[PDB]
Amino acid sequence: NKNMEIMNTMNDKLINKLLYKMMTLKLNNMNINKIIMSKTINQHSLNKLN
Amino acid sequence: SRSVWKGPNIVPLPIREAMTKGTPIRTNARAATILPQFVGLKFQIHNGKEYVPIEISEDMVGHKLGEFAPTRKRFSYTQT
Amino acid sequence: GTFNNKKYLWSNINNNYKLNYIPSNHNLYNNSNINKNGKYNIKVKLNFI
Amino acid sequence: MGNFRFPIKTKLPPGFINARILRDNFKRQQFKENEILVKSLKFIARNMNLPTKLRLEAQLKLNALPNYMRSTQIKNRCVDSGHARFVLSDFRLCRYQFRENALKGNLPGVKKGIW
Amino acid sequence: GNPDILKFRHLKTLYPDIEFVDLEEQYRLSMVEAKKRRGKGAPKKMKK
RNA sequence: GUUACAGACUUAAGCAGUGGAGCAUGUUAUUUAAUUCGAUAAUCCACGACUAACCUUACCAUAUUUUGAAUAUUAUAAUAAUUAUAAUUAUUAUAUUACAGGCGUUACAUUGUUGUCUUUAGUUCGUGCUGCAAAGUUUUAGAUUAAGUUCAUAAACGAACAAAACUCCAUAUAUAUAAUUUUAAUUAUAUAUAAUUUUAUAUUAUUUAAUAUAAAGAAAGGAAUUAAGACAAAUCAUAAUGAUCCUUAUAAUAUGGGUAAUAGACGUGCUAUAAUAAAAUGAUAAUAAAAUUAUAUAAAAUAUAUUUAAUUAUAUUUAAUUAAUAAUAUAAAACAUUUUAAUUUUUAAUAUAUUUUUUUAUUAUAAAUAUGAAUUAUAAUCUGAAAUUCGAUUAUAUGAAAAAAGAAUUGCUAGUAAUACGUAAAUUAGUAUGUUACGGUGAAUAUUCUAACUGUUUCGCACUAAUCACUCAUCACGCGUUGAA
Ligand SMILES: [Mg+2]
Ligand SMILES: [Mg+2]
Ligand SMILES: [Mg+2]
Ligand SMILES: [Mg+2]
Ligand SMILES: [Mg+2]
Ligand SMILES: [Mg+2]
Ligand SMILES: [Mg+2]
Ligand SMILES: [Mg+2]
Ligand SMILES: [Mg+2]
Ligand SMILES: [Mg+2]
Ligand SMILES: [Mg+2]
Ligand SMILES: [Mg+2]
Ligand SMILES: [Mg+2]
Ligand SMILES: [Mg+2]
Ligand SMILES: [Mg+2]
Ligand SMILES: [Mg+2]
Ligand SMILES: [Mg+2]
Ligand SMILES: [Mg+2]
Ligand SMILES: [Mg+2]
Ligand SMILES: [Mg+2]
Ligand SMILES: [Mg+2]
Ligand SMILES: [Mg+2]
Ligand SMILES: [Mg+2]
Ligand SMILES: [Mg+2]
Ligand SMILES: [Mg+2]
Ligand SMILES: [Mg+2]
Ligand SMILES: [Mg+2]
Ligand SMILES: [Mg+2]
Ligand SMILES: [Mg+2]
Ligand SMILES: [Mg+2]
Ligand SMILES: [Mg+2]
Ligand SMILES: [Mg+2]
Repeated sequence: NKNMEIMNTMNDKLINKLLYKMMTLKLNNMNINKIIMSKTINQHSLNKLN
Repeated sequence: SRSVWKGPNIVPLPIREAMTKGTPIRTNARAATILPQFVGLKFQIHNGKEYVPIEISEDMVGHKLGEFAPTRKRFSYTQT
Repeated sequence: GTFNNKKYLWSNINNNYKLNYIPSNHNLYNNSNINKNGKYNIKVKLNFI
Repeated sequence: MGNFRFPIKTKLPPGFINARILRDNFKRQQFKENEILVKSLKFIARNMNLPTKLRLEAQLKLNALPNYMRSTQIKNRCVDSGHARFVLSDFRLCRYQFRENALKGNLPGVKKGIW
Repeated sequence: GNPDILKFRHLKTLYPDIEFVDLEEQYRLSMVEAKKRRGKGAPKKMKK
C-alpha cells in the first residue's frame, strides 16, 4: 500500500528534524555543545524499523 | 441538477413572505432554477458587485437567476 | 586531491551511480545557516578512492 | 470566532504549516467526519422510488451543507512546501520540491530517469 | 500526516534533565530582540 | 564596424510544415469593481500552470474575525490517566504580554535551482627553467581528433576540474531460476563475457595513414553527464532568509463575481481546403509495445437512442484483479470489396454481344459538393451539493470561411523525418487540439560559394567596474587668480 509507504517516509522525515533539534544541548547557560549529526537512514524491515 | 431526472435545481429562499407582502428577494444564489411558484416576485440577484432588481416573467421559468444579472461590463475600445 | 577514481580505470571493478547521477565514491552535501547579512551555505564534496 | 479560524478545533498537521494548508486540512477532516451522512443524503435525493417530498428535503439539506463538507473542495497540496500545482500523488509533493527530495535520496525508490 | 508527532515542547516533558536548545526558535527570539532595540519592533495590538 | 582557418541542421539539396482560412491555446493592447502575480531578444509567448465551475486564488464586491498556526512567560479553574478519598502528571478552558502572520517591496541583498554560451573544449596547479620583474614556459613547431584528443617537436616533468572512460537503455552469447496453469520459455531477471572492433592483400602519399578489396564477427544506436567564467539572464509566487514596510490590517473566514472580458496585433498548435485520397464494411475477430488499476480498473449481459443486429453513446449491474494471474483493451494504419461531386469522365429506356459487377448504338440526363465542420436552435445524458457567467458527451437540425496560401520563415540525415498510424499515464469529482511516454509503417536527398555564431588564431588597443569602456569642446551654475581698459 503506497499511501502507507508515503506516510512512513513522512514520519521518518519528521523524526529527522526532531533528532536534529535534540542534538544541541546546553549546560546551565555556560557551554552550548552543538553535536553534529548526519542525515538519518531509516531501515524498514518487516519486523522492525531501525 | 441539469438532467431532467433529479431536477430541477432548488435553493432555500424567503419566498412565502415575498408572496404575502412585496418585499424583494435578495438572491446571491445565481444557480437557482426559476420555478412556476415564483413568477411575479421581485428578485434582487447578485452581480458580483451590486444586486440587480428583476421581476420574473413567465418566459423566465426554465432559466437560472444568474442568467439575468450580467457580471461583466459591456466591452469598448478607447480609440487613441 | 582528485575526484576521479583509478580503481575503475584499469580493472574488472566498474563505477556505479547513486540515484543514477552521483559516482559511488563521491559524496556531496550542503548546509545553509543564516547570518546577520542573510542566507549562506557550505557545499562539501569528498572523493574516497 | 477569535480563538480559531474555523468552527471546529482541529489539530495542526506536522512539519510544514501554511494558511492554505491549514484551510485544506480542516476541510479534509470535516469531509472525513461527514462522509457517510452526505452519501446518504445524496442517495435520498437521487431516488425515483422514494417519496418526492423527502427527496426534496434531502436536496435542500445537501445544498445547505457548509463549504467544509464538500469533497470537491479538497485540493492536493504539497506537504513539504505548500504549493498546489503539479502535485504528484505518489509522494505528496510539488514538482520542484519532489525533484529536490528525489536527488537528495529522500524518496524511497526514486532516481534519475536515464533509460 | 500524523498530528500527534513529537515536538520540541515535549525534544522538556519526557527528559527534564537534558537542557535542550531549539535553534530556530532561539534565532527568532534574537531577531525580535534586535528589532526591539533598533525601533523596528511590532506595534502594540489593538483590543477594543 | 579585424585577420586566418575549422565546425553543424549553419547553409545547400530533400521531406513535411508556418505565414492565407476557421477553431484551440498563450501573449499583447485596451476594457473592467476585479480581469491576481510573475515570464516578455536569441535564452517570453500549451512558459511558471501535469487539468481556473466552488476550491485551487493570490484579484474584486459585501459581510465578519482580532494572540489569531506558533513558542515562551504569569495565573485562576475543570477533566482524565496513573497510584495507595488524597496526590503526581497531562491536557483543556478564560485571560496575559513579547508576538504570530503577510503570494507586501527588492533575485541590482541572498540561498538553492535553472536558462544561454555548452557535450562546447576549454579552466588551472606543482617542481624545474626563462625574464630585474608583473609574468612566461608547461597549456605548442607542424598535423590530427568529435576533443588541451592522441602523434611529433620543444625547458620541461608530472598532476587536477572538464574531454574520453566507467554508468543506464537497447544488442549478442553463456550460466542460474521458473514443477512451462501467474507462461509470454518466441519470455523475465540476476550474474558474467563481448569491441572506443580485429586481421591481411593492394593502391596513393610519406615505419605509418586514408581508400579499396577480402574473412572474422550479432556487432549498429540512443540516454544521462553540458567545465570555468560571464549575461547584476530567470525565480523573494516551490521553499527559505537579509533589510524594509503592514499589525482592527498589507493578517484571518464565508457568499458571489473575476482570472474565460474583446478593436487591432503577435506567437505556438488543431482542423481543414477531395480521387498518388476521403468515407461504409471486414467475429474461427491481421499484426504491437509501454503503462495504470484500495482516494480503484470496471468485464460480460440487459434497456433506450434504433425493427431486425452490429456499430457508437448513455443507463441498468458489478463478474474478475488490487495483478506476469482479471480489467483498462478484439491496436490503428495496412490489405480487400463498395462508394465518391466537380466530370454527358455518369445515370436509365430501348436494343446490342465471344469486355456481361461490362461493351457499342440512339434517345433523355443543363467555381464549395455526397468537400469542410465554424456558427447557432432545440432535446437529452455525464460529473458534481452546484454547470448562469463557465465544463464534457449524444441526437435532430444549422452547414461561415477555406480552391494548398505574399515577402519571409520552422523542424528533421535513419528506424530519423513523414504519417487523415494508433496506444498509454501524470494532473481530476469532471473536462487535453497541451504535456510526458510507447510501439506500427517508413523515405528522400548530401559540400561547394556567402551571411551569422561558436573555437583557436593575425594585427591593433589611450579600455582594466575592461566598449553600457574611456573620452573631446562650446553653452549653462557658483567661487578664485591674472590680463586689457
Ligand atoms: Mg479538486
Ligand atoms: Mg534548408
Ligand atoms: Mg495573421
Ligand atoms: Mg494562420
Ligand atoms: Mg498575465
Ligand atoms: Mg523580474
Ligand atoms: Mg511551448
Ligand atoms: Mg471563495
Ligand atoms: Mg492576500
Ligand atoms: Mg516578521
Ligand atoms: Mg541565485
Ligand atoms: Mg590554450
Ligand atoms: Mg600560460
Ligand atoms: Mg508457454
Ligand atoms: Mg562524459
Ligand atoms: Mg559553466
Ligand atoms: Mg540576476
Ligand atoms: Mg536582473
Ligand atoms: Mg525577503
Ligand atoms: Mg513579486
Ligand atoms: Mg513564502
Ligand atoms: Mg485581509
Ligand atoms: Mg489564461
Ligand atoms: Mg478528402
Ligand atoms: Mg482488427
Ligand atoms: Mg461491455
Ligand atoms: Mg491480463
Ligand atoms: Mg461533410
Ligand atoms: Mg466562401
Ligand atoms: Mg473528418
Ligand atoms: Mg513513432
Ligand atoms: Mg577547435
